[PDB]
Amino acid sequence: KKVILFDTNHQVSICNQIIDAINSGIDLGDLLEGGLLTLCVEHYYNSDKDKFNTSPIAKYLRDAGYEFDVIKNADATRFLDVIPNEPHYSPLILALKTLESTESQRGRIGLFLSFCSLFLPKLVVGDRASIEKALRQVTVHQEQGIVTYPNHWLTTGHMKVIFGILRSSFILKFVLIHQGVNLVTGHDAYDSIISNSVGQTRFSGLLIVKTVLEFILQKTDSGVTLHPLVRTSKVKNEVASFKQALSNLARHGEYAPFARVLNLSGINNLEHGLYPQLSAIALGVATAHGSTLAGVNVGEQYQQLREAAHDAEVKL
Amino acid sequence: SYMQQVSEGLMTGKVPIDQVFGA
Repeated sequence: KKVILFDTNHQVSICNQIIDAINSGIDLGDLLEGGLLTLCVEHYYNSDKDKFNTSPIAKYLRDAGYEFDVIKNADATRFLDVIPNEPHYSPLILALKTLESTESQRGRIGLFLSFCSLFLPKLVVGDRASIEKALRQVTVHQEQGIVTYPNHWLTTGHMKVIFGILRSSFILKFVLIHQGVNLVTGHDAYDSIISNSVGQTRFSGLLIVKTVLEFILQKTDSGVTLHPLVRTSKVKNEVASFKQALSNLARHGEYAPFARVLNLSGINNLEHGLYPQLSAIALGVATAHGSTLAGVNVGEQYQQLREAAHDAEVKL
Repeated sequence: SYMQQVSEGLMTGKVPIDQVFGA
């Protein structure tokens, strides 16, 4: 998986044109993520390739099989100048010369990346949810006065384009999430928007499983341990599979809360539907405290254990 | 709550799963 970075002495203009093509809905094909990575690199490392290659982001991406193939040009002022002559890029090129040049402005790259970041909290849910959420966030930050997005970015078509770009692109998601988490707390509005989005993205797609896990746990000053009902013979397989899925998730470390969004490996079975009995136990224990588990419906077959879990928690 | 920290730490790998599950 070869990622092409574009290297010129007109990086800002090239980048803004990559944003032009992306926003136009033009399919960049196998250059998409390469283009995206260039943007990120121009933004966070000011196109210093040596500073990037030694970064945790490049570290991780290389550790995940990505190979960086830099295309040095310069004198190239135009994204069109930079695409290989190779004929499987013919339609791309054909579309790109129909591109209007919005003269490169300052902060438009950060503008773009923050916009993208607003789609993250509900990305795994779907386009409707991700986009609705994005719009509500847009109005939030707008009325904060911290940032104003162009209104034509708010049409449903354009936001479907962006949603798509995030879906297809692993690198974009990873860079935005990594920087959301690790980038400090300076004086760049876009970094704080991205940070806020990533903060709202934590455990996206994994909150039900998380809370079920929370509620089959038992606080004892002898450490902390599993619920006794969890340790019956009927629930010997659910606990096995759950422990295994949880280990797989745990592999991903600090990226574990974002593992569903980034589509990380090992998450197949981290889906509460597969664990009815543990869900029953957790909902019981939850009820006994008043609060409840959102998104968890116990079918008849496990209603008994549900009360079995319920009453016993109230007698404690 | 507070245990929420336990579930999350189990999930991020900050808490060994063997502490809570064992063997």
